[PDB]
Amino acid sequence: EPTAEMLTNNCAGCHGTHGNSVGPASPSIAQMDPMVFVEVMEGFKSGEIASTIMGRIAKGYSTADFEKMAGYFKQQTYQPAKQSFDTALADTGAKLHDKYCEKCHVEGGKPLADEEDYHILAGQWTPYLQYAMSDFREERRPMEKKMASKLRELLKAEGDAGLDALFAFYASQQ
Amino acid sequence: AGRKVVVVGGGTGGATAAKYIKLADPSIEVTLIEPNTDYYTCYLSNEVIGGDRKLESIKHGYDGLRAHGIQVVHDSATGIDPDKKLVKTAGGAEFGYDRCVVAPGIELIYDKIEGYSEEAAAKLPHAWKAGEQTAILRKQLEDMADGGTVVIAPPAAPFRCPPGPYERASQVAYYLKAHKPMSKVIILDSSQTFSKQSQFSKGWERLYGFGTENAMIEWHPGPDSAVVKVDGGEMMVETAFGDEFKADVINLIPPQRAGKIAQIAGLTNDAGWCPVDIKTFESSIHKGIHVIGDASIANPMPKSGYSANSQGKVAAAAVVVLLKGEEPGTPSYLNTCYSILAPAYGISVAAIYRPNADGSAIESVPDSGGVTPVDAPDWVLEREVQYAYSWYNNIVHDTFG
Ligand SMILES: *Cc1cc2c(cc1C)nc1c(=O)[nH]c(=O)nc-1n2C[C@@H](O)[C@@H](O)[C@@H](O)COP(=O)(O)OP(=O)(O)OC[C@H]1O[C@@H](n2cnc3c(N)ncnc32)[C@H](O)[C@@H]1O
Ligand code: HEC
Ligand code: HEC
Repeated sequence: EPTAEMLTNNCAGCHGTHGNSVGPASPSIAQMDPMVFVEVMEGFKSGEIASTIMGRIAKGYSTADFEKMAGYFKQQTYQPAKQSFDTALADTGAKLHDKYCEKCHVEGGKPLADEEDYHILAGQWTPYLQYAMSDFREERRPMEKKMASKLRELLKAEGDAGLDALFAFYASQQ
Repeated sequence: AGRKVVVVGGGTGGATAAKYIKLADPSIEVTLIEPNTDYYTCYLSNEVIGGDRKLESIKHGYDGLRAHGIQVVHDSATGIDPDKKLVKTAGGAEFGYDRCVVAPGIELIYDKIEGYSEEAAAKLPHAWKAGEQTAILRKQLEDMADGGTVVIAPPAAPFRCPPGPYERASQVAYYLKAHKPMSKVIILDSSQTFSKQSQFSKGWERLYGFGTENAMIEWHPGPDSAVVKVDGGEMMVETAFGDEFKADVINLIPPQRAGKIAQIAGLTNDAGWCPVDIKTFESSIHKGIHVIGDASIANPMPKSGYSANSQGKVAAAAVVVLLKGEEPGTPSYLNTCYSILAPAYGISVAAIYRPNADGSAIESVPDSGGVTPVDAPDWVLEREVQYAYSWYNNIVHDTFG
């Protein structure tokens, strides 16, 4: 069976050498919580998380390969995607992030290698995160009940301007 | 250790094997022989032809991997003959290699279509290598008279990135609209069916007219319609069933085989492609040379940039560890070829492969891969274009580095 690095070689095509994607829209998957990785990857595989292609990709690997692979991605250092955020909005993002997301999205949603569990969002490519949210609000992706509430009702006390502000803030974190 | 590995060819495949080797253990001096300055991509050139991408965007230097510990000697290889492990190049240099990676690309075979020549290329262009060639075709589409008809002529059998002709027809059709729903793309093909056909047809229906025949693309099947052995600067092509198609811009895409140096060296077989061992890409003909993806026979791995990259890795790893250590291991290879049909409409085919059982035999892992479902929603088609670009930006960075 191939080494973790053999299997991870073949993903450099779409999200960077080591998982750090260059522009403009693929997600960087470099520092990734190995637990979150098999969940997502096996989710992609089952079809429950709507993909454009990762269900096709994922379906050819199996749990242990997702483990070898998450083992492989965990040791890399994530590199923030240098892109343009909104200054006027960078700020408001922070505030709203505390008040609604900070509960689970660890310190600006940064890749904290704080042993286990975290959802990387700082320095991730904005188009992706925009898509990410779309699959949520539209119910294409399973969404945890608290993750929802804060988003689904609460964030929207700000409306879409809210999400804009959040997208600008995660992008400032470079 | 202080080893010399010579890599002949420094395009996607060659470059990938070069850097990843140097990268894999920096004491090996890796010299990369390539006739030229710049690598013009071809995997997103049809967007230049469609008019959305400047030619500037697909040009790329060796400065990256060079300044990474690879000696980029710009020269064409001329001979290679093993035994006394030497490599000679059109100007007097012979480099000794402990192992060599030959990655030459496709030789296009003009002969096969009587009328076409190396010098016909400049007027009736196959932009199946890019650069200059892509510019010619773009000038011709900018120069066409509104009403002008463009024909595109796929070879058949094995060629490089199969959806290529049809994404070109989509990109061209995308542009032609600049000349009023008044123009036409005519594809005279050598095959009954083709890659991502139903998705291509659904796309075409949706965007450029297609069942409508008040439609901007026309697809004419094959072998009949295979544009054979005649075309002339009377601006006519003649298919194998003798019809004459007069068109203002014709793009003939000639049959292809392993690049010339693979033939001089002795690496090609009966088909004119090089037999490799599937685990390490070493040639089944001459030992110590590893040939990668285009010029090599890799079971269902389509001749693509992606496949080149993957194989490049299996090669890089295969030689470096085999080079100075012990028994390399098992690999997994992957491919996905992306096709953008209109700025908002994109499709893809993707696949995962594994050494099926034992020995030479690359077979796709069952139940995986596929191409954008025909019933794909708006978001998928819209997203895929962006993921196509992302794939480009990433793979040209993974590769030259
Ligand atoms: C042209 C085309 C191909 C496509 C494509 C669309 C078009 C119009 N679309 C693709 C896509 O969307 N996705 C892909 O994954 N690939 C696409 N491709 C395929 C194609 O571009 C790749 O297969 C190809 O570029 C990679 O193949 P390769 O690595 O085997 O070869 P190369 O052309 O990249 O470079 C080979 C290299 O060798 C040099 N050379 C030749 N002969 C010598 C000698 N004597 N010594 C030294 N150098 C030598 C040659 O000049 C070239 O640079
Ligand atoms: C391009 C053809 C891809 C290849 C090859 C691989 N991935 Fe991928 N990945 C790609 C895209 C476009 C996306 C977005 C999802 C979609 O299909 O719409 C992703 C995403 C991931 C993720 C999710 C990351 C996140 O932020 O949630 C993971 C876990 C991931 N990809 C892993 C992965 C691995 C391990 C691969 C190599 C075997 C791989 N991908 C290949 C595009 C492509
Ligand atoms: C705690 C529970 C929360 C809260 C309060 C929010 N999120 Fe986050 N989020 C959470 C989980 C467990 C997951 C994984 C998916 C699942 O529910 O099974 C996520 C994921 C995200 C993502 C996608 C990440 C990716 O795969 O790349 C995003 C973009 C995201 N969450 C954003 C986000 C924002 C903006 C929130 C505040 C309104 C928010 N989450 C709250 C768990 C939780």
